[PDB]
Formats: sequence, C-alpha cells, structure tokens
Amino acid sequence: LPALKLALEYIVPCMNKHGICVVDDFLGKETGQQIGDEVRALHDTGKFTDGQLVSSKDIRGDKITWIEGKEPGCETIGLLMSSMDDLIRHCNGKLGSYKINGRTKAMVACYPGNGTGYVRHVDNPNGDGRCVTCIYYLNKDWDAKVSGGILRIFPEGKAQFADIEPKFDRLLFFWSDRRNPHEVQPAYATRYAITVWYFDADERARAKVKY
Ligand SMILES: O=C(O)CNC(=O)c1ncc2c(I)cccc2c1O
Ligand SMILES: [Fe+2]
Repeated sequence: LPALKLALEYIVPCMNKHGICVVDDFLGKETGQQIGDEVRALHDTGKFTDGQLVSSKDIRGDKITWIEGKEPGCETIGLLMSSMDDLIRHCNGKLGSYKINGRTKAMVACYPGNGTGYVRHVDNPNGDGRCVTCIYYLNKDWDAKVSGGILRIFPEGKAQFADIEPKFDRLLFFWSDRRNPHEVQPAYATRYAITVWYFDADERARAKVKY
C-alpha cells in the first residue's frame, strides 16, 4: 500500500491516538525474505556482537550490529531504511508537534533464542532527541506461544499493556520517551529485528549541548 496513503491514512491517525502503530506486510514476502537473508548473512559472517552480557562462561543475550544501509550485502536493508524514511517523510509535521529532521543508522538486533530477553526500559528517558522508535521484524512463521519473544509495551500511564509479536514483515512505530516503557520477553528461537530512531529537530538541537 502506497507509503503516502499508508502514512496519511494510518500511521499518522494511529500514532497521534495510541502513540503506537502496527503495520503488517509492509514490504512484502519476497522483499521480507530478502531482508531476512541479508540479516542472516550478517549473522553468519559474524558482523554481530557476542551479545549483551547477562551474567566463568557467562550467558550473553541480544547481539547487535549497526547498518548504515550502503554496506555491501545490505541493499535490501538499506532499502527498508529508505522505505522507512519515506513513510516518515510523508508524515511530515504530522506526528505530534515534532519536526523530524534526522535519524540514527539501523540497529539490527538478534536475540539468539537462548532464553535471553531485554529488561523493561525506555528508549529515550533523558531527552537525547529521539521522538519515534521504528522497528521492522523479519521472523517468518513466528509463534510466541512456542518461541516467545513478545514485545510488551506499557503505553502512557494506562493500566494493562499491549503485546506485539515480532511477526514477519511487520513494521512498528511508537513514542521513544517515557510514554512507552517496554521489554522483550525471553526468546527461545532466533529473533531478528531492525530498529531506527527518528530525531525531533528541537529536542536534538538542545541536546547537542552535552558533547
Ligand atoms: O526487539 C524488539 O521488539 C524491542 N527491542 C527493544 O525495545 C530494544 N530497545 C533498546 C535496545 C538497545 I538501547 C540495544 C539493543 C537492543 C535494544 C532493543 O531490542
Ligand atoms: Fe527499546
């Protein structure tokens, strides 16, 4: 579905209402599978880290690697990034009062599927400039009931919580600040995700006064 259409008709209305927005079958099967393969290639080649230390012979969790998008063998990933930027672009000045002028590189995360997950947290608690978190999942035929790895977010100050499964070709958007505390439940199977954070012009500008 047309980026502009999707953005104007779904992402914007949805984001400003729930602060969270899930979009299924974003790029498509062939493309999704393509991204999946490149990601896996990076894993095989050994571009990921050993994983966040969880503990002699300790247990490591999520492994990461930063992808600019033009690295050899990451064309489709670079394509997802550009496609993500396109969506945001159409949401120009539509998401909150924010004015997105930039983003970080892509963070590819891999929970090895050895029980590790990720503690409840807030992506941007100190106002480093990130206003929107964007995550793309590439796990074909994922079954949380079997492999776990659910992403649990606690939107706003509302009771209860929303559960988002790292479904294949799924794209997710959510406020990065205190409004969206979240955690990644233990994953008993390889779980890949690609994350990109979008910067708000003003918040980022005044944050620069730190380096
Ligand atoms: O994978 C998901 O669905 C959700 N991930 C996260 O919230 C998440 N948030 C922050 C993270 C950092 I600073 C570093 C690695 C992984 C990571 C994460 O994976
Ligand atoms: Fe996070």
